[PDB]
Amino acid sequence: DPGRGAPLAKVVFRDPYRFKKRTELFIAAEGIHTGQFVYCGKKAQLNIGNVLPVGTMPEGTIVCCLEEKPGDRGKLARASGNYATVISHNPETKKTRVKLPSGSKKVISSANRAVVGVVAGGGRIDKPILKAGRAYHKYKAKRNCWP
Amino acid sequence: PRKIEEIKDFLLTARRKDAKSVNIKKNKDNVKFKVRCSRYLYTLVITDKEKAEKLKQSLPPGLAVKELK
Amino acid sequence: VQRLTYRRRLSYNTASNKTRLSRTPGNRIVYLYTKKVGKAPKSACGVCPGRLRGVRAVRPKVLMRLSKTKKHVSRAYGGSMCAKCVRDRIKRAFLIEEQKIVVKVLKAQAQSQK
Amino acid sequence: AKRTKKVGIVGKYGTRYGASLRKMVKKIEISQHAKYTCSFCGKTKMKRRAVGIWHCGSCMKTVAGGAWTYNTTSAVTVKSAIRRLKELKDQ
Amino acid sequence: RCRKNTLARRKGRHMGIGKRKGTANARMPEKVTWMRRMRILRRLLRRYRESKKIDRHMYHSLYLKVKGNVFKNKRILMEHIHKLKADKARKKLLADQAEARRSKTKEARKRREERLQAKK
RNA sequence: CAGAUCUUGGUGGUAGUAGCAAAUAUUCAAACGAGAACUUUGAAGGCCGAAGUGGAGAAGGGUUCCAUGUGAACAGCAGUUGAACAUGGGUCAGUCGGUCCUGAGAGAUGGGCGAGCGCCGUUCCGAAGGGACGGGCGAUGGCCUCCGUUGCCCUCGGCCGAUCGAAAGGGAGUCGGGUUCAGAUCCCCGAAUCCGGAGUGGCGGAGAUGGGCGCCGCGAGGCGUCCAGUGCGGUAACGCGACCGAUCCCGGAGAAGCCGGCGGGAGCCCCGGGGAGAGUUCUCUUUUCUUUGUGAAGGGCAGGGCGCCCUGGAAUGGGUUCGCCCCGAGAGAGGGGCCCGUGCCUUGGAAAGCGUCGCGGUUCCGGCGGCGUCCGGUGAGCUCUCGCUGGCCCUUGAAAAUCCGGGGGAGAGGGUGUAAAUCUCGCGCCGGGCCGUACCCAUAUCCGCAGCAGGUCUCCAAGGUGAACAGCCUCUGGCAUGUUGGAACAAUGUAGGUAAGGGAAGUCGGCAAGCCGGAUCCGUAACUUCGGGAUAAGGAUUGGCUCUAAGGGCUGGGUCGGUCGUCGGCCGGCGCCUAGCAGCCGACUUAGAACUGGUGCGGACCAGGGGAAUCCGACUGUUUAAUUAAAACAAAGCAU
Ligand SMILES: [Zn+2]
Repeated sequence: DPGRGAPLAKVVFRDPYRFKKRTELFIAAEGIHTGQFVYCGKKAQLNIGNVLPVGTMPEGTIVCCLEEKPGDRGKLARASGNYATVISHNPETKKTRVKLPSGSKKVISSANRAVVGVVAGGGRIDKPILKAGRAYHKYKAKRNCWP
Repeated sequence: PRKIEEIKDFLLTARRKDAKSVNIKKNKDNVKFKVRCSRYLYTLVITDKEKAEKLKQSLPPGLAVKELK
Repeated sequence: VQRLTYRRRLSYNTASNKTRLSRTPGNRIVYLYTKKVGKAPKSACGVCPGRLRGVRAVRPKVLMRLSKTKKHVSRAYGGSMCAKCVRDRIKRAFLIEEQKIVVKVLKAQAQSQK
Repeated sequence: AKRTKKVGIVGKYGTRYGASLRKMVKKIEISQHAKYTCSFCGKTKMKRRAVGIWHCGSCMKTVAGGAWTYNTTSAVTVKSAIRRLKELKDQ
Repeated sequence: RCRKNTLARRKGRHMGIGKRKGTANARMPEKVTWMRRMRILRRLLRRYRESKKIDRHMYHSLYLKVKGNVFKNKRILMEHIHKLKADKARKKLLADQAEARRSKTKEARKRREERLQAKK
């Protein structure tokens, strides 16, 4: 997806109340490869690139593309290779604490979903761009504000 | 145009109620029949001079014109 | 010696202006404007790179003309699941399709026996 | 080798950009270009396609791995723990 | 006036060192001079393999060797075959003479002992 | 009114003065004419020299286009000419574009805001669909058979945004010959094609024609009853001429960058022969020069491409490219299938075109005839196109209209001579509105106050030397030296050159011009981020003419006897192209040698002066359009 070092993934689902094929663009976790069965919901077991709501995943499980508030379809920790860690639930008041990529610990509402595993494309900023032009071509593909 | 490679066609392609004219031109050695129809110039190559006179009379109506050469 | 001209009124070497030359009976080399050569279909599988054999390759709107035998292959799933897939995915369908239904039978057995 | 003593791939840059920048790049323009072995076939035909996406040559399977390497060692240890956490979640 | 010149350029005139301005590559490139040589030492190489003067195994090694230009024209390949193929033969004649004698007396050893075990 | 650098109008001296100098160049004769340095024809000498002083277009101009005529005015001299002036004439489309589609964006209703013209906003706080198959009923119509048709209802439908936005993107199908003072894919002649209609079926062919049983009849065959038939071939890729089908779902085409390599095809060039016409023949030249074809759409076949199938299973690993690459996830090897087919033959097509030689129409015919449009070969050549395969990205390189294939089976159809359907199979009929269409496209028709050395988007792209679209000369084509001529040859200029001896002594400063300047063969330092420095520096050679050596393609295998028409198909018998030889063609190249020249030889043109240090900026890049091109800004890197 131009203007992003985290390549997406065209997942194909099935509408269970009509008849057609629905497609999405998940941020692709790392390890995901085509022809793979990605699950989605509350009773889908732990494995990489498989969304399940924080609260039904054990303490210490690394997630990405974590939602802020239930239903906004992914907002936190979704850059090119970042990951939010779950820390410790609180099965009363139904809350959870995540350690976002910056380091600030958040008291996130539970029941909001997050695809497991780090985001593919990691380790991007380890190559010196080395050129004036190579930075130019990078910022031309995004909001046009380079020099 | 269309190439036609026998005789029986040349009548079924020239007995039609819409056909317009027949051109029987004497190329240097073969013969060329060209019946003009509404969509094609149905050309028959026959290489026998002593067979064109057989096919000159046998045209469906008396119409043997207009020929050139 | 060549003194040629675009015969139409467009004079910019764009994509819909490519040309080929020819030699008219009056012995005059003149342009002729060529219709672009389209590409034959691909597989509906999506994971095979080659094109279809059997399906005539021509621009889209020309397909209003050709007979149905020129636009597909008598094979089931013809002209949409590639001829490599006709050798692969139509293979790979049955082998995937029959057996997976057969496994459902096996699991309907071991579960029901108990 | 014999053509160049201590540059390698980054000899296509000449006397520019300095020394230490080119040394740091020489370890990245070797990882990314070189062909890995696709785990689904064993045929060393897994070549980087764009940033963070990899393509095979014979299986025709794209794998979303690291940005200059088939896997970043954190992404492997994350795959590690999630396996271990899967038994504890289900005893 | 241009033909009379070109019929002299073919022979060697007007083409010394005083009539060259282009680089040695420009007059006749190195990529082409190599390229046309691989298509001659490969073509000859596979006109021999099917003609059965060399065999599968030799056609491989000669294929890698010519790729590292240890053979620089056709004659020195036509000859370097006449050295290998010839000394391969003499080794065979001293190989199919060694085992023919070695075993004949070995089964003739096996026969002479069997005519012993019958006659006690 | 004397004035105000006064307002408007007018006229002088300057002054018959400055000036009519950017890009080589004109001359002789003739014609109309009152008149000729300039107009027109002819002869000669020159240039633009295919990145054009050529042949066409888009913006823009708007009648400048073409013809007849004029000598007021303008064309900075003149003019018999014009881009001027006065009359007339000219722009022909189903297929060339516009219209259709969406792109960055623009925009209205719903909503919100606003004293207010209105504004924000584009799925966003909206009852946003006006359409369809079938079915039940009422109801006409025309042979109220049957179907075309109509109103109510039952069903079905996602509303995912009205509209606008490209004469270069997407977007079906037209080519050849001729024709006028100006138009020609537009007109005439001749060949084709797309779309739409087909309604009572305009006609053929296809789905459609079986089997058993019982009768009789020798049989040919016919007599009757059941039940079938919405097509066949190939193991396979797939093929055949059509071969029912909806709501719904899936996918494909439309539909993707830049660069490098290689190969196929074609146009141009080149070489060798035949012809037809030509310039030279003072002497030589089987002579040098022009010319030597076949459209669209079908049909057949060469030629490229395949990540298509089948047999079999490979390490004493192979095959294979310029580089690669691929292989038990099935190599080589044999057989087949598909796609592209711009190429060759053929229908069009010799009738036409073209080159010559000859008649008729004394005249305005687009007339009549003889001959020909033949046979070859090379290529790292150039241009255009097609197809493989790599490289580069922290760049991954357009949307929609439209058209298509697949799945699924709601429905239709007839009961044994015929149906319903043809993702039209071959034909046949009818229709294709509307607007643009001349010309210039630039040292003259455009913008700069003009016939201004400025500026303004593209296609076509010959011969020679040469690395080359460099520079220079020539052919097809074009022109009169760019708003004038004549006579001389002073100074000062402007633009070019050379100069004895010294060589920066000149000057703020080697400012300017001057040396070096290509290529082959030798040789190459301090420094260094080990890549560079480097064409470092510094040497030698270069002409002609005659030779030498080396670097390649295509073809090959026997007397003998009978049969078949020592020559050949066959047999049997032999040969064993057995070391690899023999014959025919074929392109430019590289190294060496002899001889010769007033030692000249990258002989015009094109083509670097070097070395040792200091300061500054890392570099490539950018800027003060019209005085500052830098040490200024940017920049990757570092860090808050
Ligand atoms: Zn693989």
